Amino acid sequence: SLDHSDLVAELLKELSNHNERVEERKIALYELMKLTQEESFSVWDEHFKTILLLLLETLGDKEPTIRALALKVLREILRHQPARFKNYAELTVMKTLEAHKDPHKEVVRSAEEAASVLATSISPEQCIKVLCPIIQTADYPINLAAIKMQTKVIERVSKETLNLLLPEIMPGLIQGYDNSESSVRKACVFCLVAVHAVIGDELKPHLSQLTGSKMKLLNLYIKRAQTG
Amino acid sequence: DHSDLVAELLKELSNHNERVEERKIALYELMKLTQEESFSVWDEHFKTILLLLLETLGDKEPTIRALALKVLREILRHQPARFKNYAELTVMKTLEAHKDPHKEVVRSAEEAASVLATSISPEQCIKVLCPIIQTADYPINLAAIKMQTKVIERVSKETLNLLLPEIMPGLIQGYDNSESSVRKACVFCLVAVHAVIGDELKPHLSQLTGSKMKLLNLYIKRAQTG
Amino acid sequence: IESELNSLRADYDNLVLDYEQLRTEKEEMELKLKEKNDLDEFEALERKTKKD
Amino acid sequence: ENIESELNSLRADYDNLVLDYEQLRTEKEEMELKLKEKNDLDEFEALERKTKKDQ
Repeated sequence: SLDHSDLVAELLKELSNHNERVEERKIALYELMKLTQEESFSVWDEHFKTILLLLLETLGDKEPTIRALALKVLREILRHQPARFKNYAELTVMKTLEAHKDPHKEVVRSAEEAASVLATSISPEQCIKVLCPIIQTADYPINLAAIKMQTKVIERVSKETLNLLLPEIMPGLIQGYDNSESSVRKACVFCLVAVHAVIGDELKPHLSQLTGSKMKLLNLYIKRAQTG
Repeated sequence: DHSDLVAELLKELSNHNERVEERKIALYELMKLTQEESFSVWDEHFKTILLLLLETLGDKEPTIRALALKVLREILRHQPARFKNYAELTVMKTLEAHKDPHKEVVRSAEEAASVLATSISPEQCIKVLCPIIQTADYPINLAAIKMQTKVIERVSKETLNLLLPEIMPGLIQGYDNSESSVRKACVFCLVAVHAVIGDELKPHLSQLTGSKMKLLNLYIKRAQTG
Repeated sequence: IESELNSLRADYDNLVLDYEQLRTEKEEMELKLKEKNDLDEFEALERKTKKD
Repeated sequence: ENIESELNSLRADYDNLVLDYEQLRTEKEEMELKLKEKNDLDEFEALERKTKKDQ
């Protein structure tokens, strides 16, 4: 039906058919996406948590097209209702980061887009504190995805705030610079470029644990970022 | 009289770093002689042309270097039996071109090293590539490993066994290389060695870890399904 | 010749459309290749600093 | 006579388009080989990670 309250019940009823009824659930997800674009006041005031939790379980569906679609819907709820994810930051981050290791390109691509909007929708100081333990303990490619997100989020905190968070940010960044994967090391270099861009030379004491060749490589990308 | 024209080619192509367009014509002229039945030229002037074409690989002009590699590729596949006494020199110079900053030179150098795998004697090529593989840095060690994979396919199973004590050290060593492309090139070389000698390869792989043995058997299985 | 002209124009018009399909395919691979370039440039800069 | 000139110009332009397409077809095939090598390499790096986890 078209009645907002009746429609949500039907959407929650249809999308509860996990692993079955693929086309009926795709229609419900496309319908759910339209409600997100409408800025519907009545739908989101009462059913955000219910929709989010059902949408997050959908990311674990056996169907790759169902997963990739829920990641596009999640991207819409993230940038249309960003203030509602306050109490679900860790859950939304860690579920979106797990989608980054799906075997299907269409699923990871849609998750990389959701993780891009997630950097500006989750509170920036709150987003850093979720990403730090993930960065320091996760395996490839989730640690790579979390570092890329932290780079986007570090650009949004003031210089006074970023210095206070450096004792917690720098451990994962120095650790990822020693990572076996070159893509992780570059994301750390580019993250340190963002940290240097904010606090300038004040970052220098934090890099004491860097080798000379990594310090030289890092200074190279700071200069390259400033030259253009 | 082919020789009088060659004298003009040898005179022009000795002008390194100068007369760029005139040497491009001269190098293109040398390439036409390669396609022709000009075997009278090569009986007397091969060494002179090879050394002048190899010295040209150190030219400041990237288009002159990339062109000399194009002419050399033709002399390799039109006069392959003549490189017996110049294998190591031609291999080591062609491998050095693989680290040129300009794509046009490395791309043209990858092609010369491709013809070189089938033009140089395969038994001689393996014995040249082994010390290079074991001691060279990226990407020359990577380039030399790819070449040996193409060359190993051309020796008999009886001949390959004699070269295994000399082939396997660089292959096990390159499996521990920091570069993933070098580790992958070694697996594909071991897949080519396994494809020839079968289960006889097992004692040589004793120094491999379980995870590398598993990865290698994984690519051995993948090679058989084709 | 007039009949020959009409047939040749069709082949030229058909090749233009076919050429567009190849240009769009090649330009997409460039977009995909561009992702690799910034990463492989980093790896090459690492080797150069380690050599020094 | 003007029909002859129209054919004459179109035939030349068609040969130029043929040459441009042939040059582009060889250019596109290089990008395929480069993409395929990178893809098989990233698969190798991914297969390497799985063997380390299981060992």
